[PDB]
Amino acid sequence: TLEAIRYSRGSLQILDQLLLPKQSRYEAVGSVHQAWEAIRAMKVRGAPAIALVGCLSLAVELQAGAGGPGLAALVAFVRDKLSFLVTARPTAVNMARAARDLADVAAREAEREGATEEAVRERVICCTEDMLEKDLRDNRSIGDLGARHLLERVAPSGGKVTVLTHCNTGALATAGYGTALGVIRSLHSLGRLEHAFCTETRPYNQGARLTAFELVYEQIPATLITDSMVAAAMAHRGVSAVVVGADRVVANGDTANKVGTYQLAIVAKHHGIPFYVAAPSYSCDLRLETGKEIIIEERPGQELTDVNGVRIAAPGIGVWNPAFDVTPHDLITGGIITELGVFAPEELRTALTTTI
Amino acid sequence: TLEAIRYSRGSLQILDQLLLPKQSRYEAVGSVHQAWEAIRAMKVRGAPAIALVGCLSLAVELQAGAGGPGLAALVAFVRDKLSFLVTARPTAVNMARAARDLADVAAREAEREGATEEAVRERVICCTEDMLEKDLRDNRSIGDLGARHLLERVAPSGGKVTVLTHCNTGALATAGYGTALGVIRSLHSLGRLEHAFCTETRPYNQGARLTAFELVYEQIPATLITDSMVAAAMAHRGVSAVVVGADRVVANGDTANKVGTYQLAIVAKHHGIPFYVAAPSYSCDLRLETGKEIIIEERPGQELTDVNGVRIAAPGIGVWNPAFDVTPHDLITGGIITELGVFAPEELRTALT
Repeated sequence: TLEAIRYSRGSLQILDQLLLPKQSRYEAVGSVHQAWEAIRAMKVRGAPAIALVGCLSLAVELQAGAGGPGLAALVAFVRDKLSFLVTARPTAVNMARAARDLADVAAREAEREGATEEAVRERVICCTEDMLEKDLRDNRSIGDLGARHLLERVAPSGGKVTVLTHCNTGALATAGYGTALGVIRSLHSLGRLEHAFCTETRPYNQGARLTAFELVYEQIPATLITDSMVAAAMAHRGVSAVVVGADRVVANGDTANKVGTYQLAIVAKHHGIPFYVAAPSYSCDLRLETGKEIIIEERPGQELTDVNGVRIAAPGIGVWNPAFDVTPHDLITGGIITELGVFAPEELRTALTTTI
Repeated sequence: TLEAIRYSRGSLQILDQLLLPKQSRYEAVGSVHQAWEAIRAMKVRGAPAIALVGCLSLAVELQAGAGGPGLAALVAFVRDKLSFLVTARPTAVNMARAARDLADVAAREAEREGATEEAVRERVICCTEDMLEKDLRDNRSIGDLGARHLLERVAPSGGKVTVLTHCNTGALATAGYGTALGVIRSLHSLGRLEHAFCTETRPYNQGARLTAFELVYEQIPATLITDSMVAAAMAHRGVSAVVVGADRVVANGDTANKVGTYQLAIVAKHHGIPFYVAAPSYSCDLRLETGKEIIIEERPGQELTDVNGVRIAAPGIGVWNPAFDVTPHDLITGGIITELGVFAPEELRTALT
């Protein structure tokens, strides 16, 4: 029920992430330009969420009659709005991919027999609204499919589970419901969740800031720990499964995700508890054969040394601040949870491209 | 070297840890009471250093002729100030043990035929001076023997090594030179240190605050990382060994240390690099046979949720904040480095009785 995106016809609202977690508050999004500025100010987080907010902000404009008149004028209007949206945060592909589809829909709904302005307007809007529902439904599917598979692996005879997660993959990283946190929501709904542990996820602290917030909001029994306590928690706090999200899963299942994920997979193996990656198919990059081919983005060292504008670390120390690490697929012992199902790493490539 | 404690006869200064790592201010100490305040104010950190700072403040006063009159009074004076010092931060026993023998030293030489006021004074002052030197030499030995063992294990053909460490075990945790950081200092002096990685060590950040400070200070080539980056560093940044300190090593070698240590050991094993625990013999507790007997401290949740007086974590979230975890001895693949040198866990009980 936590919504980072609120949408109805003619009406788009977004939860302002900058104010979290002290305050939860929405901002009305009236125009494509407003969306662009919100995305850039980091009010909207998560590539799927960024894409939807931009596309829905176009749908809000169109519903108000913006664009046109004519068809070429309207299609041109749509294309310039979409292309402008792609410039907001090009750090990820979701917006660009959604922009093509909508541009194609509007062109594939600008070149028919007896084509007309109102038809283009309504159909572009409807696809955008279909995008939203599909993404929400797929997230729920990840949650339910992943929850079932995890339960069958860890407590098939009934009996609850204690899940540990990393970074933020919830409503605050997605259109809604989430991926790995979606699995936790689904387990809670089934009444099969004993407890959820979440790590701080240094240095950007999204587990402490956002995942903690989501868990408290949903009143899911939960505990925050430091990244350094993961091993202790598995040994002493009865952790029975690990579920994380993914920034990128490559063709063999190697998973780039927020740094510390690789470490989590190692410690889970040591304690013989299954490790799951939850990722929609559109987070799976079948071009790359292995994790070797991934460039690990490194971010500025001040983002590690400083918190809230105050330097914590000693002056002059060198810093290594990779944003992500890569988990080799042989440590993904639970499986890869997609909207299409749960797959062993070696199965992923063929499964995603030959099943619906 | 970096000195948290600067002492010469009649003069004691301590590095004010509260102001680290921005500033280095040395605070002169002319009294046992002054010491007591500094220990309670947490200007002094590390059990050995706390014990030495106390005993040495007594020594500055004994050098000051504080103590009178006779001999029986001086012994009485000494016994009192040591009892006083114990009340500062009893959380660490190093002071208690220090007091009990410094008292017993003051006793035997008081019982000595023809015992005199001056002789028993100098002898007490000299004793505390000897404790300082011994502790420094023992740390140097941990570092030197540890470093040598590590080089033979990891780089027998020569070649430099990259060491990863956790929390703070250096001059800012000890009398000087340090234990795990001592090994890094020794590797560096030998020109065999490629690089040192130190973890932030959440939630008290001793790695980011203090260990990074010491490494920069001694111009040791070093990089700070978060605790969650340890695995990535091992796989991609050529870490060739781990060396950590210890709060308590028990008879079978099971080691209680700053939470995350157990995690480092697991991650080291995964990457097939040796894991060392550096521990002076007085950090070894033979009264307990295994880590199952260790009762883990949980500190308040606020000290995890908040940084710098400002809450980071989402309001209302439950918190688990154990101070320590326990590393099983069979993950101590490097060895346990005492001032006597490096032992496999199985050898430790025999070696220390």
